[PDB]
Amino acid sequence: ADKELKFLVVDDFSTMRRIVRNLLKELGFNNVEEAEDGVDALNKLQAGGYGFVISDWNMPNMDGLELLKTIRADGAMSALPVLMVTVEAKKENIIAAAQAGASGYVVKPFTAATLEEKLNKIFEKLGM
Ligand code: BEF
Ligand code: BEF
Ligand code: BEF
Ligand code: BEF
Ligand SMILES: [Mg+2]
Repeated sequence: ADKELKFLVVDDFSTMRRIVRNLLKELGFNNVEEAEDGVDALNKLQAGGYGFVISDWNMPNMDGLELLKTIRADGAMSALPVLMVTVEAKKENIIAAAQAGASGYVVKPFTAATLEEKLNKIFEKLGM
């Protein structure tokens, strides 16, 4: 995929945002911005130009599921890829996220190999 693709990494733990940013850097993606919850993410998305969102689930103010539903419902960004990356591992969470339009799902903790794979699967599926 295009190495200039612009990512938004959303997670309320700065520890986790840094981890994702660094793995993406390792894979060749340097165009990365950050948000600390769903409200903040929606503010940043309106700056335009974003091509991919990686989102946590548990966050204050607006959680990852609500963020996902908001993205899918808005004509400006309804086809934006959204990869969930979260501690929530239960079947019910995986099902709810998929039903709400998630592009993929990763359970923390995860390796760079898992991320590259999860990312690639989405790139192929969407023709990116
Ligand atoms: F995660 Be933020 F920096 F509070
Ligand atoms: F990165 Be966030 F905006 F604190
Ligand atoms: F807080 Be996240 F859902 F891992
Ligand atoms: F459960 Be399906 F999406 F109607
Ligand atoms: Mg969290």
